[PDB]
Amino acid sequence: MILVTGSSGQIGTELVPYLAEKYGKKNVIASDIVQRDTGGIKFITLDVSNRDEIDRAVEKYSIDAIFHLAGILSAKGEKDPALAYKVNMNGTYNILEAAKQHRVEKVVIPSTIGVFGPETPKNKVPSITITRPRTMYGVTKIAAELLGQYYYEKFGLDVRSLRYPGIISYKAEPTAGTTDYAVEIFYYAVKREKYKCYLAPNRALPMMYMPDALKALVDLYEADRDKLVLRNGYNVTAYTFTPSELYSKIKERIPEFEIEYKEDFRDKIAATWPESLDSSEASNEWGFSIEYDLDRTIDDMIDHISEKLGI
Amino acid sequence: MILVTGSSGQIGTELVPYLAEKYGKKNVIASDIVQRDTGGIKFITLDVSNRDEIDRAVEKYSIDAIFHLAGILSAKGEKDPALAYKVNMNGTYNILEAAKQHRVEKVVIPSTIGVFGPETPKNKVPSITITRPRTMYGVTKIAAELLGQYYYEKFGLDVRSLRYPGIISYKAEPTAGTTDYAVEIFYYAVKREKYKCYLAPNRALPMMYMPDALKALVDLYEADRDKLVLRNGYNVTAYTFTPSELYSKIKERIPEFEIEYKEDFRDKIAATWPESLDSSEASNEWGFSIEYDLDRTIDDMIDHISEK
Ligand SMILES: NC(=O)c1ccc[n+]([C@@H]2O[C@H](COP(=O)([O-])OP(=O)(O)OC[C@H]3O[C@@H](n4cnc5c(N)ncnc54)[C@H](O)[C@@H]3O)[C@@H](O)[C@H]2O)c1
Ligand SMILES: NC(=O)c1ccc[n+]([C@@H]2O[C@H](COP(=O)([O-])OP(=O)(O)OC[C@H]3O[C@@H](n4cnc5c(N)ncnc54)[C@H](O)[C@@H]3O)[C@@H](O)[C@H]2O)c1
Repeated sequence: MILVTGSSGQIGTELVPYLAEKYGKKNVIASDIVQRDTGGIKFITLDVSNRDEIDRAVEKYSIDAIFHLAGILSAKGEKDPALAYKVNMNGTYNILEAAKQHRVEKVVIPSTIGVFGPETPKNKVPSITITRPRTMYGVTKIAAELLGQYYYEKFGLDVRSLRYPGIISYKAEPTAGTTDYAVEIFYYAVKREKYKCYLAPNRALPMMYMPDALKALVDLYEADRDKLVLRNGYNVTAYTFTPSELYSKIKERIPEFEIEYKEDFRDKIAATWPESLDSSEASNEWGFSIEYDLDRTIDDMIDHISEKLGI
Repeated sequence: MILVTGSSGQIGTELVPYLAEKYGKKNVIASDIVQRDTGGIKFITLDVSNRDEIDRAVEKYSIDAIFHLAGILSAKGEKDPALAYKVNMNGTYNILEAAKQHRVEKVVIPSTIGVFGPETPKNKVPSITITRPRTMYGVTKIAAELLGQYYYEKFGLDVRSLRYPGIISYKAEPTAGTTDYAVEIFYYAVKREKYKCYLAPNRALPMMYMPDALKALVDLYEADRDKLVLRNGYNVTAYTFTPSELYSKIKERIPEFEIEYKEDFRDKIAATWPESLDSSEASNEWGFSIEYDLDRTIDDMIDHISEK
């Protein structure tokens, strides 16, 4: 039995049916504080900041694995750091301790490039590097990785984690992160409208398409234990680009659309992060691989967003 | 008005009178969940894990600065990680939130070499380095440094911190800490008794004497917030030695001294930390300096422990 927390978000909306198709709708339990249609898959209300709720869910459903997605992202976290701390820090601790106290075999946590800071090298950064995040989100996430590793080394609890770069998708709309523009821009492109970008035109960041993000999280989940040396904090990425570069590439398909740059607080967050990641450890230790390069995700996004908007 | 949490500990026992001496007795307030003699200075019971208590104290005593010493150390943290997380993680968060809410203009947190892990270079480690701690204590402490820097960059709360190595002292009794062997060994030596050390004979670690530890904490506290760039995570040390090295030096003064090694979980903790630290940043930014080398610390300890 697999429990997914924070399943109503950008990733969860697709991870739940992804897990269901692979292991059976019957073996997956979706959960969040906000319910959304999960197409037949069981959904339960679960606030991760409430230890009692986690215990009850794990007990009732004899949970064997937890994909812990629940959390307040980078941007939203800066608007309410107290909320981010409660949900991300105490919530992750609750999940780890609950898993340990019960018979949960594995816990998989999606960390982020948000664990990096100004001192972190900007190009092809490895997994073991300087981690001095400057956002509440980042502090709770590096803490989660360390707590995760500690629960394995101390209690033998199989906790694994990877660091996601910006995730691009079309099924569920991102709203609380810093890399959200990479999705928003497609809507404006397909409608031939002028997109107002909140990141600087040359703000380079690592990114990846949802299909690969889902595959990576599940591949890490299924990875052989004997090769998991790093175990927590695996850098994962597909490509790096700036807003002006993505605009230009989309332009190659849709010439009648434009962009303007009006940077806000999110650009300041992005400035503290690295431009590209080295994902060699993930590939060497559990076979991480990318199937969608930039061109392929751009064309796939245009196709699906165009159908969604009735274009 | 300066508030000190965890004032009854090894550091607090000495920092309080140190503060009263420099800033006046009526300007210091001691606090802890366990009371000890404060030689007149006001003392109040305060559980840092209870946010409401912190708020009342800061409000009632018009606290302007906080030296946050309360916490669970490395060894005890491994014996009870849940307690370490509760008082260290939640406690420090409570202090920061309370400081941010009210009118607190300065908060000083004593971090530790415990924030380092196996990947951290072993020699002359600079402050900006790999920090992947493997103890619950270490996890809570690197989080403390990060939350601190965050509150400063986000809310302007003047939070500063330095990373203490093992601290040697005679005032307070040792508490079986990972580096407390450096204190216990003196009790046994002065009695000419064979000491049973729990760290490996060649387990090198950075250390420093209490007088310098106190001076460093206050020098950091008195620094002009404009001069501080690193601000949090300042590596600080006086010297590096191994148990066999300290034993040898002590034996030069007390030749009948004997020692045997029975390593335990604390040696495994120590093995994950660096051997020596580069403290250039502390010296360049707020003038960090050492006045007690290893010899003076050894002779001074022997003198005091003999007296009791
Ligand atoms: N999307 C990305 O580009 C990206 C990148 C790196 C890391 N991540 C990580 O992936 C996870 C989810 O990402 P996402 O993009 O789907 O986020 P999202 O903002 O789309 O969804 C987050 C979900 O968390 C839920 N939630 C908030 N508080 C909760 C609580 N107390 N209990 C249970 N649920 C709660 C929300 O209701 C929401 O459905 C997070 O841990 C995030 O840090 C995402
Ligand atoms: N002593 C060292 O060598 C050393 C080295 C590096 C960092 N530090 C840091 O210095 C600080 C204190 O060190 P120490 O050696 O004096 O520790 P200590 O163990 O001697 O004292 C800690 C104090 O914390 C108190 N305490 C525990 N829970 C509390 C709570 N909920 N509310 C208030 N007080 C509580 C204890 O009762 C105790 O008096 C800690 O933050 C520690 O991590 C110490």
